[PDB]
Amino acid sequence: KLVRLPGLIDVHVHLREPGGTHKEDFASGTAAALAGGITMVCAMPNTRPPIIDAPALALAQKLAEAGARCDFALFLGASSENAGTLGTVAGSAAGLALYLNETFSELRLDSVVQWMEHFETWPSHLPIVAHAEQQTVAAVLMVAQLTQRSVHICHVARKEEILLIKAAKARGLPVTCEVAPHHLFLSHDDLERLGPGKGEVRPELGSRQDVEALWENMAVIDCFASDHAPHTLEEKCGSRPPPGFPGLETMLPLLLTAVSEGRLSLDDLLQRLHHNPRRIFHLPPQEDTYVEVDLEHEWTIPSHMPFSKAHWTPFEGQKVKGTVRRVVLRGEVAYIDGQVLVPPGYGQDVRKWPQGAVPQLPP
Ligand SMILES: [Zn+2]
Repeated sequence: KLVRLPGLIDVHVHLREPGGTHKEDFASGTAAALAGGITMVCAMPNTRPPIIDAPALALAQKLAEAGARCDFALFLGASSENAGTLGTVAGSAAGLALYLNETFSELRLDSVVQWMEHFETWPSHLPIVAHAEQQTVAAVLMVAQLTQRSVHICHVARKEEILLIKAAKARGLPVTCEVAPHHLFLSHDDLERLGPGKGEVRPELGSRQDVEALWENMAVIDCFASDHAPHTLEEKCGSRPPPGFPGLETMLPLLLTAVSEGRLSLDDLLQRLHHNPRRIFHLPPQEDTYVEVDLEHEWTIPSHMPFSKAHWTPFEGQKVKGTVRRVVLRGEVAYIDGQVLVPPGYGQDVRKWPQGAVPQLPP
């Protein structure tokens, strides 16, 4: 017998629209997400143009309302210039994202006092996520303490990063975090097959000592998220290859593979993949939704996946067992074998529903 899960939530996806549409658009990557069992996504702002002001937010909102097959929320991105400007639109976004590593020209921040400015100005009741690596995690965690608010750490990938987040929680601090599936299943010993051109993720894949620390500290991980960062194989193979892994399709397969192996339970999965995203980001229920998946179908991961324009994947040749069966969204039927049945534009900004409104008390 098969099993029906809730509509699952992926809170870190790069969707390339606008300004990278040959890599993926909303329609392409919302489709990749349903063929992987995700019904709500959170879009990062490092598009071109970057989503760093109300006009670019409104532009992304209109492009996404007409192209998203599942539901979605959009991230504002913190810049050197926009601290204190975003108060009008802060509630429409998934939250504010801080790019504290790998300096995009227009998402770069010059100093920690600039990080302070955002933690002050952004309304202390809406989410804040952080692209922080290594000691930067300690640094952003400090600005959170000073400004007496929560912070969400992105793409945790190192033994010291996760250990640092565990000590921050056991001391009671309001910090949450996420782990990407490449850092959970691949390592340095998978880098001879993937080479250097397509082995590009930030943060880089680490050691099996790193991967084992993530699995041993599963109770610190709040959420899984893909870091679905799709490029073409022509781009990753060349001179300046952008880091980032296409993974909205690959994700729920491997996480389901592990559950059969004991590695973690199933309420272990839905807590990281549905309940906590709803919790942390004040996201709402998607009434009359669910995902049927099989739990014995043994397969191998292909050379690429059906729907994502990426047209490759570094999980090529991993034997999994678990497959997306059906996906159905708000009274209608979205995914059934090899094809998707909801059209570009069926999805909606969850922040424009009222139960997606983030609770706030007037102080
Ligand atoms: Zn990312």
